[PDB]
Amino acid sequence: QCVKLNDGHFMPVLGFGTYAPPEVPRSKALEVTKLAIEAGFRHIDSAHLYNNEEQVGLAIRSKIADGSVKREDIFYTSKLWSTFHRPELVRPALENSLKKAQLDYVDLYLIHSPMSLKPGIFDIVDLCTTWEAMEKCKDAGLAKSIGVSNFNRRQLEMILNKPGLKYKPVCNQVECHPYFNRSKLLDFCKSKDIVLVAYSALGSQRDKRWVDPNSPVLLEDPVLCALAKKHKRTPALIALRYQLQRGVVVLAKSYNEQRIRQNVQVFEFQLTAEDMKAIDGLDRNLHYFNSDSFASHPNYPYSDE
Ligand SMILES: NC(=O)c1ccc[n+]([C@@H]2O[C@H](COP(=O)([O-])OP(=O)(O)OC[C@H]3O[C@@H](n4cnc5c(N)ncnc54)[C@H](OP(=O)(O)O)[C@@H]3O)[C@@H](O)[C@H]2O)c1
Ligand SMILES: O=C(O)[C@@H]1CCCN(S(=O)(=O)c2ccc3ccccc3c2)C1
Repeated sequence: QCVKLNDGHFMPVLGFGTYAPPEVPRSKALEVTKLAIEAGFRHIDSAHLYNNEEQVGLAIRSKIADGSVKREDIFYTSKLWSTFHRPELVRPALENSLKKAQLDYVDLYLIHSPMSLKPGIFDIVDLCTTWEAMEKCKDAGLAKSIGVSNFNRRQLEMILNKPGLKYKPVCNQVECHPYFNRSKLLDFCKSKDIVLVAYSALGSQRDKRWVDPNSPVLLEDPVLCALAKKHKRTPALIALRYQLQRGVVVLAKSYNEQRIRQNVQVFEFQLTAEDMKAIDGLDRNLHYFNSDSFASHPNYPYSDE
């Protein structure tokens, strides 16, 4: 189960999310990534931010070297950090991510966020010049596909309307779940053959640096719980399955053996139209990442409602 991107490459519709907070040792990323691939995840999501590209690359290479998968059955993503928006900085950051991971190429490179930062407080950078630079990475074969993350609709339109555009973004990876379902943005992405990829699809890690602990816990929601009991699955599985039936590619982070295996069960059952409607009724503009440290950035994405 893959979707065709708008540049003719294929992305598997379920991905493994690799971020863990700095309190978790680096070494854990190697082990869970292996477990992920072993349970059947073929889409692995990382970034320069995560400080785990070496372990995620090792895990991938190890599962190739033990014969379980070829390179080409793995879809590996990484992301350009926000200090590296000036265009001359883009290929070197990708080359850097490739060497940490000890791979020849990434299946996908994303701009991690539109909120540019001084290299190395906010920066002002024409993100069309960043994008041109992402295109040259694809033309060089350093990334199979290129995309954006944390763009709102108007920020997407800016790239799509660029003079001399060579490659549209293949996807926009944004926060997306039953409390913040992004359906207007999803409709716009669909009208342009851009894949929406959902992060914090299970309600996020609730890290105190960015998430108010008073916020409702997505996986305690009573409608997801009732649906879980109706289907004899789990609330995580319902949140995951909702995204696939809306045409959304979904990430799922877990560092626990049993949850990793449970999550691939999303392929084994269906929700009804009435189920999908009950879930669409939970939407309440709740973006779990909600911090003073970005909220007044000039290109804050949630300034467009
Ligand atoms: N582009 C961006 O700016 C951005 C932002 C956020 C995240 N991401 C990407 O998205 C990935 C996923 O999002 P996320 O990190 O926010 O976490 P998430 O996918 O919402 O997961 C939330 C928590 O759910 C738990 N979980 C997973 N499966 C479960 C299950 N079956 N039952 C109950 N708990 C379960 C995990 O805890 P356990 O580990 O204990 O199982 C995890 O800490 C990230 O790791 C990263 O790759 C990108
Ligand atoms: O990609 C991930 O998993 C990271 C998790 C923790 C930090 N973030 S991040 O790039 O600093 C970040 C922080 C705050 C944000 C607020 C609104 C939207 C995106 C954000 C990304 C991404």
